[PDB]
Amino acid sequence: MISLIAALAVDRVIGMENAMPWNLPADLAWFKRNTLDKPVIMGRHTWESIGRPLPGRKNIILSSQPGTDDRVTWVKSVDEAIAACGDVPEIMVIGGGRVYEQFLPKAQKLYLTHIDAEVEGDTHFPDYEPDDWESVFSEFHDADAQNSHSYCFEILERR
Ligand SMILES: NC(=O)c1ccc[n+]([C@@H]2O[C@H](COP(=O)([O-])OP(=O)(O)OC[C@H]3O[C@@H](n4cnc5c(N)ncnc54)[C@H](OP(=O)(O)O)[C@@H]3O)[C@@H](O)[C@H]2O)c1
Repeated sequence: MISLIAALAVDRVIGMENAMPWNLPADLAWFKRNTLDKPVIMGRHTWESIGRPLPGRKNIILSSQPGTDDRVTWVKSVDEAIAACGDVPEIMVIGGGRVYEQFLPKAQKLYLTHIDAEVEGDTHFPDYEPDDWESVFSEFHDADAQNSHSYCFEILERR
C-alpha cells in the first residue's frame, strides 16, 4: 500500500524556500525508522534538497526532465513511480508538496510529526478530511536541548 510521511508545523506548514523551517533531529530518527528498507517516492524539489540517496531505501524521483544522478531512479509519472516500486507491501511517499497532493487520495495511512511551531512557509500539507482517518497512534515529546519545539508523532489510517 501507499503511505505518506510528513512533518507539519502549525497550519500544515511543511516548508519554506525549499527547506524545512525547523530542526528536529528527533524527527529524523522517526523518519528513518519508518522508511527503512522501503521504497521512497519523492519530488524533484525534495530530491534536490536531500542531494544524495537514502541508504536503506529504493529512491525513486519524479521529474518531467531527465535524471541527473545515476544512483537513483527517475520517473515521469505517478503510475510509473508506483510501478517502479514493485511488489512491496508499503510504498513511502516523502513529499514535497505537489507530490503529497497527488498521492494523498491514494493513501491508506499517514505518518505525522506534529511540531508546535508557528512559522511562515511557502508549502503546506494537503488538506485532508479528518473524518476519513482514524488516529491509531500518538506519542508526545517535549522540547529539549536539541529539539527546540515539542512535537508529537501520530499515525492515521484511512477509515
Ligand atoms: N515537512 C516535510 O515532512 C517535508 C517532506 C518533503 C519535503 N518537504 C519540503 O517540500 C518543499 C518542496 O515541495 P514542492 O511541492 O515544492 O516540490 P516536490 O514535490 O518536492 O517537487 C516537485 C517537482 O516534482 C516534479 N513532479 C511532481 N509530480 C510530478 C509528476 N507527476 N511527474 C513529473 N514530475 C513531477 C516536478 O519536477 P520537474 O521539475 O522535474 O517536473 C515538480 O517541479 C520543500 O520546502 C521541502 O523542504 C517537507
